[PDB]
Amino acid sequence: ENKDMCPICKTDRYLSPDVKFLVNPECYHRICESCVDRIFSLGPAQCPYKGCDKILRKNKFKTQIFDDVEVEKEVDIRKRVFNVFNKTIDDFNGDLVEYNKYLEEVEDIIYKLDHGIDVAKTEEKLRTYEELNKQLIM
Amino acid sequence: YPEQYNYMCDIKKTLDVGGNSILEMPSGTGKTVSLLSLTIAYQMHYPEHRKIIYCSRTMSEIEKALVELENLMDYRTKELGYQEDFRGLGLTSRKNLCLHPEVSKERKGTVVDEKCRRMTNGQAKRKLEEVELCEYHENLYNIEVEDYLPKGVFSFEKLLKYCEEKTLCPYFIVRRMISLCNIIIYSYHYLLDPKIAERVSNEVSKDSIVIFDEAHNIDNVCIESLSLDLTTDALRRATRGANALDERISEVRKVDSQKLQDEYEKLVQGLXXXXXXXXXXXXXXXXXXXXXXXXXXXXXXXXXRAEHFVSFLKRLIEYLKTRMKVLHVISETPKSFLQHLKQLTFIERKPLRFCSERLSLLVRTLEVTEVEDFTALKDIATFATLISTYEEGFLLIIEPYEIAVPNPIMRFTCLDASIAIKPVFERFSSVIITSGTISPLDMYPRMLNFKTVLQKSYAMTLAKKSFLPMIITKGSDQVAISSRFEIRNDPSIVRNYGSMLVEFAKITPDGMVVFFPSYLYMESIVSMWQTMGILDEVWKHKLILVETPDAQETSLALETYRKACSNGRGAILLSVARGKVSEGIDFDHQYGRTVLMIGIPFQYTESRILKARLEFMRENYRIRENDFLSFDAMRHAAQCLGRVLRGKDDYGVMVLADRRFSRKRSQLPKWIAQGLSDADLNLSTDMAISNTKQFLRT
Ligand code: SF4
Ligand SMILES: [Zn+2]
Ligand SMILES: [Zn+2]
Repeated sequence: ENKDMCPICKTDRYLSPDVKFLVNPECYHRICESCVDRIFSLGPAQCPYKGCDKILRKNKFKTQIFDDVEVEKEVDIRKRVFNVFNKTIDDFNGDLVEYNKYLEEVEDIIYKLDHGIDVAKTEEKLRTYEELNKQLIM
Repeated sequence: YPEQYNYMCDIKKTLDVGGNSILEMPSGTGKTVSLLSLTIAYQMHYPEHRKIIYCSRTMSEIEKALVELENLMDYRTKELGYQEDFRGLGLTSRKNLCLHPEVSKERKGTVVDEKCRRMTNGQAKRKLEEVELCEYHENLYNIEVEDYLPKGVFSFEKLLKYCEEKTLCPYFIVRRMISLCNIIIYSYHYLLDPKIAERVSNEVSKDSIVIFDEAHNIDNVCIESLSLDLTTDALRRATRGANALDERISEVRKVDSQKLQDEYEKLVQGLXXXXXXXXXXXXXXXXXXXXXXXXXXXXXXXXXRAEHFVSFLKRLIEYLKTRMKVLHVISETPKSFLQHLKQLTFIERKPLRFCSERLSLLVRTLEVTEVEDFTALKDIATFATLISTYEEGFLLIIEPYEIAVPNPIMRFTCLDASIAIKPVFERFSSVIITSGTISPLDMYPRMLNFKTVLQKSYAMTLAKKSFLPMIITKGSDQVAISSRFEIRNDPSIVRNYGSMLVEFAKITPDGMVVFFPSYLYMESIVSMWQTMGILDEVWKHKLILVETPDAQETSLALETYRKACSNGRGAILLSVARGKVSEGIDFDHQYGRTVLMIGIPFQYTESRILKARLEFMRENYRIRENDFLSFDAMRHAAQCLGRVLRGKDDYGVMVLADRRFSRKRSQLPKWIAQGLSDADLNLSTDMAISNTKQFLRT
């Protein structure tokens, strides 16, 4: 928004907004350049975005064209899990039923991750990610 | 008459041999020929073989075809005294063929079909687990209603009054009577409609004769079948629609999730084919013409439910907002746009099958549907179906930024029109194509490729009753050049032209109709004209078609024209050839005896659409920079020439400015080129010769 993009620099529109506003994937919070640079420059600490406590790491930033945090997280996790599963049980022979069932399972996993449920099934999905990565290494 | 009899023989031989014919009929004397030729051609074979599929461009031609068809019924019932199985079914507008919106709604909008779906859903819901039925229902599918038409003609107005008396609804009568294979009189926007042509194509059951009446705007109708402008507000309606879909997801996931799982199993087991094969009398959504699409085995989002469809739909509309927020000038290739979309997020080329199914699923799970959100979802759904399929000739274009606020627009450019018309040449044969505003008739074998025969008009007699002069010298020959630019130049010269219109209108005060290439000249001469004696002496009042035309305003202007000409007053009708209402009702002195044309017709250039279709037709037929400034203008001028011709018993005069008219043909090619001041005295003599030769030639 034009009124919130940094807890210290929330209204820089009349100060010539020439600085970008980075967002850490472990916070999903907007921080302007001159602030975040000092943040990870003085040490990996948390940002004070409305009392945020999640630690902001050095570098590992991203540019955002803004498609809501829900869809951005669903496409990041969607691409990551899509790379973990790779082309396993997909285009191996040409079947349509088992392929659509496996895609239904993957989309149900992404659904359980974007909903969180009760922080119990998502951990099993993480173990599934470690198992799929172990299968891709072999 | 022998002249029309020749066209009767041509229609006969083309119906008995050819599969399609390009017949050029004279304006004003060729409407009643095919109507009887088709019926007699059906009687000579055996009474019920092929049926009349008459297609017009307006509703006035539909009403004229209905009353002339009634003249055929009376004509065949007054000469033999034997009653036969009558035909004639009037398929008109939904708002004009319904009775309930005139009792409680009091509206004539395009949402009457939604209320009709509310009543139909009320009937289905009172026949299943339980609004009222409607006004009268449950008796519209019986044999008596199926026989009220073959025993007596009840089409349109007679059907409206007959339903108002017999307490019936005409919508289900017409819909149930499309399968009866009567004489259907519908427009071109129904034969090629990505929502209506499917059901009509499934009810007529093919095997008939199609009649393309006034087939000169076929390319315009095929163009109007696509091109939807995305103007930043559809993004907000798509956002609120996605939020409404999320709320509906919370509602169906809150308490009642069994029906969504059962219908989901119906999708996994029987797919879209079973979903559309089980539902009866349910509201449908848009589709890129399934008979032309030919895509079966529609999988429901790789076997997924609704939350994934609204998630990928939110990602899709957000990607659309991302593609609509760019610099200014940018053109898209529909394949490169789909590849870029795949680079942003994988969704494959199957969102078409994912829209046609999920929309029906949501419909099957919705009982209180919001109209704007569902409409926006249908728009995004159509955009998905047309970025997933149909790519040859299709060209996605982004409107440039010109202020940059009023700007984020995205329009899709349609494909080759031959593709859209194609199915009628497999469904049918002996399709007669008649038009009175086609000259030359070679741009239809060229553009739109199809094998056919060419028959030109062979009727031309009594040239003294059809005064056809043209004006070249306007006294200074300076307004004919300044009246050809897109933006007018030298306002004083335009004021002089308007003064020439005042002198010409004063010379011939007997009903004047003026056609303009655009409304810019009208709005420039109507602001401050320095003269008004024509309105104060001979015309009493002037008739101006608004640049934003209104139905009631145009109707009051036409009725005002008929009453003004029926009181011995007359009025100038400042209209645009490119505007609405092309007219076609004449055969009387109430219409303009003299018609004035401001130069030649012009199409708006400097547009991305004209350049896209320009290069497309350049690659197709290589008719670059030559036919788009003479063929379209020739049709637009012929629309004004057709109003002057109204039978040999009547006369008229049409003044065409600009010498460039000599570069194009015209109906009845008998034209003399002279000045306008001389044309004043020439018309002054014609207004007496036309009145003297009548009783002499009779
Ligand atoms: S049944 Fe007839 S009158 Fe009733 S809503 Fe439908 S079209 Fe209108
Ligand atoms: Zn800051
Ligand atoms: Zn944070």
